[PDB]
Amino acid sequence: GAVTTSQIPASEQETLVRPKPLLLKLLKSVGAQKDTYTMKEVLFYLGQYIMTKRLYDEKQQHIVYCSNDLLGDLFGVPSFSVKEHRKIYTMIYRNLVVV
Ligand SMILES: CC(C)(C)S(=O)(=O)C[C@H](C1CC1)N1C(=O)[C@](C)(Cc2ccc(C(=O)O)cn2)O[C@H](c2cccc(Cl)c2)[C@H]1c1ccc(Cl)cc1
Repeated sequence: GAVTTSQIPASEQETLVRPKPLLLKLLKSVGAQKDTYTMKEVLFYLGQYIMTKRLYDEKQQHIVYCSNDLLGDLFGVPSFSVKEHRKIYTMIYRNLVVV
């Protein structure tokens, strides 16, 4: 129910957040059953989502294409690198309240 990364301080990935309605629906579409999460939890579910709807079928280039997927609207970008973790958190932050 969680994924952490070496690029973000360990404590930041425990930050408690309430996803805004769109982020929440994405989380809930892949099993999430609550409204309040830690950032590492959100990242886990977003990761699941990204892979259920095949937004990242090509693993060897580390790009998630999402221009015409909900994730694209959530992030407001057509695509992004899965290696650029700070940016991902940045984009996620916009779509939630920090408890
Ligand atoms: C199945 C896995 C391997 C458990 S996963 O982590 O859920 C897979 C997804 C994949 C859809 C893009 N994903 C990743 O593959 C990679 C890049 C795999 C990875 C994890 C850790 C480290 C490290 O600590 O150095 C390096 N690489 O991680 C993406 C990730 C994970 C946690 C936070 C962020 Cl911001 C990104 C992470 C990811 C990227 C984007 C989002 Cl929105 C969510 C998760």
